[PDB]
Amino acid sequence: PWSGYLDDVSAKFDTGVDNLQTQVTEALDKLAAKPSDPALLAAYQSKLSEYNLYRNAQSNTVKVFKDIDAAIIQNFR
Amino acid sequence: PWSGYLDDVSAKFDTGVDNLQTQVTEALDKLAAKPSDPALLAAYQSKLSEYNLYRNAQSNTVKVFKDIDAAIIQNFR
Amino acid sequence: SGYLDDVSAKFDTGVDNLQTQVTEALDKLAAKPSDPALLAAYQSKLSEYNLYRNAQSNTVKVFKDIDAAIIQNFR
Amino acid sequence: TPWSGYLDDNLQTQVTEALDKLAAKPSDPALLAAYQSKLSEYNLYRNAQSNTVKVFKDIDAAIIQNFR
Amino acid sequence: ATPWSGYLDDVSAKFDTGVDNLQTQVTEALDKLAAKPSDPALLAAYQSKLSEYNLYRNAQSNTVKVFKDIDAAIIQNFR
Amino acid sequence: SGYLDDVSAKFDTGVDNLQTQVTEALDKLAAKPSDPALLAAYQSKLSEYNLYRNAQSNTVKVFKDIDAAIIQNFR
Amino acid sequence: SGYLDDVSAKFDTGVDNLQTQVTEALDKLAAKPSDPALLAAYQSKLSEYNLYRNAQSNTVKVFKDIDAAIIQNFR
Amino acid sequence: NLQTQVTEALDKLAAKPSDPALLAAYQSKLSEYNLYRNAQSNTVKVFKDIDAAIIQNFR
Amino acid sequence: SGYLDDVSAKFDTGVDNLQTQVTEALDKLAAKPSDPALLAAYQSKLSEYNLYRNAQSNTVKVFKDIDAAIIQNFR
Amino acid sequence: DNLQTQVTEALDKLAAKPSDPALLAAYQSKLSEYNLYRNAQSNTVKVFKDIDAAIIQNFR
Amino acid sequence: WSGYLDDVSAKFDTGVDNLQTQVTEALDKLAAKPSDPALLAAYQSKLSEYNLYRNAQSNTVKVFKDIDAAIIQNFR
Amino acid sequence: SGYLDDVVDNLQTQVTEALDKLAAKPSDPALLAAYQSKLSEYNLYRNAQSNTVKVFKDIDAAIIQNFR
Amino acid sequence: IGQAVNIRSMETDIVSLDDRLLQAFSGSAIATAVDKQTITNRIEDPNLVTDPKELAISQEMISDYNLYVSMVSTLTRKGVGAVETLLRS
Amino acid sequence: VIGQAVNIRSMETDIVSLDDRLLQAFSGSAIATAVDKQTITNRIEDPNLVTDPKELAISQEMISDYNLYVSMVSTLTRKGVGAVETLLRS
Amino acid sequence: VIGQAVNIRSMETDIVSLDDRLLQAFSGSAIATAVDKQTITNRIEDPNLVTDPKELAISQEMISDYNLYVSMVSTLTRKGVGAVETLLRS
Amino acid sequence: VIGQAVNIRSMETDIVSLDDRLLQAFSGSAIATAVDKQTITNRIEDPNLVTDPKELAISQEMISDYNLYVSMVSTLTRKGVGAVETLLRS
Amino acid sequence: YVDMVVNAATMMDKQNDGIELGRQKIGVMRLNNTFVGDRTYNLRDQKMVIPGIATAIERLLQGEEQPLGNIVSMSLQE
Amino acid sequence: YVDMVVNAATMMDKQNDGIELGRQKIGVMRLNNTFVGDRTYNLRDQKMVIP
Repeated sequence: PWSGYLDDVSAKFDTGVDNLQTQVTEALDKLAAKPSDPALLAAYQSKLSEYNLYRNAQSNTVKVFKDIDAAIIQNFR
Repeated sequence: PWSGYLDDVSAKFDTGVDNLQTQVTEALDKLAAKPSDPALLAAYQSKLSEYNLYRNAQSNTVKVFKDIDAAIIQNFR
Repeated sequence: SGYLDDVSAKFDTGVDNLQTQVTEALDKLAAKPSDPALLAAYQSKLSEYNLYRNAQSNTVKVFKDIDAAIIQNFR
Repeated sequence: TPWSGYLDDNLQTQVTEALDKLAAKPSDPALLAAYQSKLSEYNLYRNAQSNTVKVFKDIDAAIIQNFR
Repeated sequence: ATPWSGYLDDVSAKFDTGVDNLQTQVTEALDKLAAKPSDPALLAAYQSKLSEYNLYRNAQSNTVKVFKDIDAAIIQNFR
Repeated sequence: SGYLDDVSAKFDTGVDNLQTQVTEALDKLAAKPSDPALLAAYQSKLSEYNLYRNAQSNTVKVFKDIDAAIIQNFR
Repeated sequence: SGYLDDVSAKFDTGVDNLQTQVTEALDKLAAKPSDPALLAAYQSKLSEYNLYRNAQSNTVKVFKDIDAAIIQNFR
Repeated sequence: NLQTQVTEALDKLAAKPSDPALLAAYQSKLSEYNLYRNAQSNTVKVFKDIDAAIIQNFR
Repeated sequence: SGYLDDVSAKFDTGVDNLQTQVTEALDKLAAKPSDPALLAAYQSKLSEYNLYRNAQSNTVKVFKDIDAAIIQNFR
Repeated sequence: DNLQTQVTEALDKLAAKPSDPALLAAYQSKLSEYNLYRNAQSNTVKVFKDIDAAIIQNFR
Repeated sequence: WSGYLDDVSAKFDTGVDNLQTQVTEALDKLAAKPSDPALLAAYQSKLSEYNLYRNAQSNTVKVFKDIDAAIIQNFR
Repeated sequence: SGYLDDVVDNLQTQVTEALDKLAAKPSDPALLAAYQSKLSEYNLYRNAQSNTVKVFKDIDAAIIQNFR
Repeated sequence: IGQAVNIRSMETDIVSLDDRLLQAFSGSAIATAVDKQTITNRIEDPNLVTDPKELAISQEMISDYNLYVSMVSTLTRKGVGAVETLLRS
Repeated sequence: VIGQAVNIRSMETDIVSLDDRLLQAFSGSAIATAVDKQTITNRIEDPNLVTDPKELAISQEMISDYNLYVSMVSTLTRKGVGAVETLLRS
Repeated sequence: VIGQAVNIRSMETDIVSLDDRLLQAFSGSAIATAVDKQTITNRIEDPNLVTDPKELAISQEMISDYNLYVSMVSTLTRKGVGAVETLLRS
Repeated sequence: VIGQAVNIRSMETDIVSLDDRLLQAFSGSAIATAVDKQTITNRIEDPNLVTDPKELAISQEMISDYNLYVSMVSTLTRKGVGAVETLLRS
Repeated sequence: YVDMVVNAATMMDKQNDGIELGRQKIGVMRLNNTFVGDRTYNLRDQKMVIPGIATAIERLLQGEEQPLGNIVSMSLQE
Repeated sequence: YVDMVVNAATMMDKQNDGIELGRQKIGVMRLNNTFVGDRTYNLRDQKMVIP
């Protein structure tokens, strides 16, 4: 078991949004029972949007460091 | 059977609304026998509109999770 | 068959039956294009088929690159 | 090769494991986010290695060719 | 203590030469694809086979090249 | 004519009538641009033609690389 | 030590604090991934980093090749 | 020879650069021509290096 | 003169008027940006011009490479 | 020195308006031709004087 | 006191008389009122023109360094 | 140097100065574009010098060997 | 496909030294002449210069030719090099 | 780790002539070499070995070691005969 | 700055034979080299060092310095041997 | 094609002694060499010929043939002079 | 005798790479006590599925690498 | 004797890589006190599921 650096960059986001990963599935499990409640719709719109942004920013950030590292390693020649 | 994450997020709504998928048909075939009874009309209105919201919210949720996945898979390359 | 064929076949073995399910659902829908319950199922199945093929292709490409970059160094 | 008489693999398994988890449910965002990182690190590792092994070959060859 | 000599399969390789499976399969897969260029199940297969054929052919060429440079460098060392 | 011409012509013969089907269906559509039957018929043909041309060109490209990489090692 | 480390260091004494700032901005953003005020700052800092590291590495490569040429002409 | 075939494919293309059928034909012709020229030049060089090496050997 | 100039000029003579068909169709459109027949006319001319220039450049590039690879073997 | 002059003319016209595609298209060609010319000349000069040096080394 | 690749860069820098300042000016004006379409339309042109200027300059100096290095290699 | 012992400025200075200025702000296009051409001209100068020194020494070695 | 082989080619007894030369020289000059010809007409044929399975063969043929001529040259030079030292000394 | 052997005892020098020790050294070297060349060739053809990143990283080392070994032997033998030329011809 | 040490008066009232001067030079060089090769290999193996820009930028300098040092020692040695050959060789 | 001429009849001479056979072989080679060198120089500076693949493919051969021919004449001349020197020294 | 034996045997072994042993066979098996196909029971509240033997077995074996043996409730050729 | 033993041993080993013996077996296990499948129950305002 060996954590690299990219793993740490990712985990920074996971340990940032401490509970959002549960809140999304719990708000879904509320809503699916009674889809017509405005309070529940208003809640789930928010938590879903947040979860989208979080996963997107995480993946872009990992890609940029992957591209810096490769560009350095190509100069070892 | 085999079932992906999206299939799961879909089935959550099915198993959420226990019986509505039947009730809209039984209310319909009661009403069709006697279109002029207020007590049948007033029920059918609420059941049909609940079924409507149900299908819409299900389809939009599956669409959003698809697009989060496609966004991540675009970065493997 | 090499190692790429094996990587490729891992996806095809991981999804038990999707290639069949998607076709069947298509045939059920084509008979009755207007039943919401036939329609919602097909939406999900087709959506998953899409992702499966995309991931499968991008992975093979990455492994190819790692190999060609090694083989450049033999000489 | 050892200098005669002188006193004085996990990443591969980790990538294999993550691939096997992902292949079972290609639509899980958490399995995707994990695999992306494992594959990126493995790629960088293999490249840095093979470049270094060439650099040492070419130094030994230059030494021999200097006296040859 | 010394490592073992090994033992030599002198006859086998030179007459093991013969039509490779790999080229045969590449040409067969291409002929299947060209019949229906839009089937994803066939495209997925051909991507993989063509890739493997690319790697194999390069690895082989670079190896022949290395083995013959050694011999040219020996002869040029003695003349 | 070399080997690359052969690889191209395998696609040309693999699709029998597509080029003329496309040319035809376009002229039927252009005669009555507002008929849904003709529109539906045309979309599929043009899509097929697009994929055909792309696959053909990418394959010729790959083979050129394998050949140039071998020829480089004659020296 | 050496001159190529002197060249490498002439960058790191040039960008006083960037190496810290980037990680600090990352921690803030990770705390609230959806604040546009944070996002806008991180984009800048990350770009300035990417450029600094590329310019450094290519310069070290060039001075290495100048010295490797001279040490061959010693012969 | 190949020289003329390539020259003529070019002349037909430049008449209508937007025709896919012409483009596909040209890609193929220009590719084969490129490979031919390279292979020829490398072989010529190899034979001349051998010839020179013999003289350098007895010199 | 030179040979790459002949290759490049062969396109210019292949398309007789295009370099100033574009400039004229632009001058016409700029007078009445909202006329759909003018918009539809301009779209095709500008597309044609785009392709013309791309093909012209890439061909000169390929011929350059073939010449440089031959001249490399004079030594 | 004709092909030396042509390239410096082309460069001035281009530098006057770096975004004009007709000028760019012309300059690409002129620069490529000049680039091949220089290499060919230098390589043959080298060959011609390596032959003289090998003659002298033969009797030396 | 300078070489010939500086003469070649300076032919661009004196060729596009003023663009180098015009860009900064345009940005100073747009920053004050981002929602103005006339300013936006002007800035798009200046920024694109500047992007091409810099690319053409750098690729030309690269090519002349490749010619020179090849001639020097033959001094052997 | 500040020193003369009784009995303009060169590319070596100009490069060191342009690198020094650049390293203060690695992301300014004017400075980058000013530095590319100085690093290129310094690379060319420093190759051409060494190659010709090498030619003059091989000439003198051949003379001494010819009279051995 | 049109192929021929000459079978009864060589005599294996002990034989005068003068003719072992002629027979070696002639057999070698023949082999190299035909080898070189086949190389060149493999390059001129468009169906062979563009097939990746054929190019891999031409690469081997070229290299084998290079090595064979390098070795015949080297050993002949050392052969006359022996005689000239024994005689001068 | 699949199959391995080693030779534990070397024969006493008191019973072996000077030229036997040479024949015996030469033969052993010539065989270990032909066996390495063959091994590499076979690795390049097994499609599993030629397309797996793990296995290629091994093939690259094997070919670099073969190259250095043969360059070493071919250099030291040339120095060895050059000594004999220097003493006898001179 | 870590563990610095310097010898003083190295030649002030004692002088080594050339026989020993060569031997000390050889030993002090050979061990430094072998330790630098191990350091590089270890910096490549550790997953946390091959994935961080700060650590890669350090490793590029180590590889560059190793390559330049070994090339300079080899060239000077060859050139110095040549002079003794030109002296002794009749 | 345009403005082209050929000399039909060569002038002729008697050849009666080894002296004249030698001067004749010398003069025959000198001129062929000068002509070849000039031809190549022109082919390197007509811009229709420097930049066309078909013409470059020819110039390559002309350069090679020149190199080989002059190297042969040099070698055989030096061998002949060395044989004379060896016999007279002996 | 030794040379002939070694050569002959090596060629026999190589040529037998063109022969094939693994001819497939087809068994047709009628079920006596149950329906072959899978079934779905649309409970008024829930849809529930009972898979068929074919589905169950395929899902069980899918992706296996090793042989089977000992189903429970010359040597070179074998 | 030694040269024969060492060679035959090494070759037998290399050949045995082709032999495979870890063959799988199948066992059917009936349940006597519980249902095989997953079960779902509705609570006050949410579902409960037992695997």
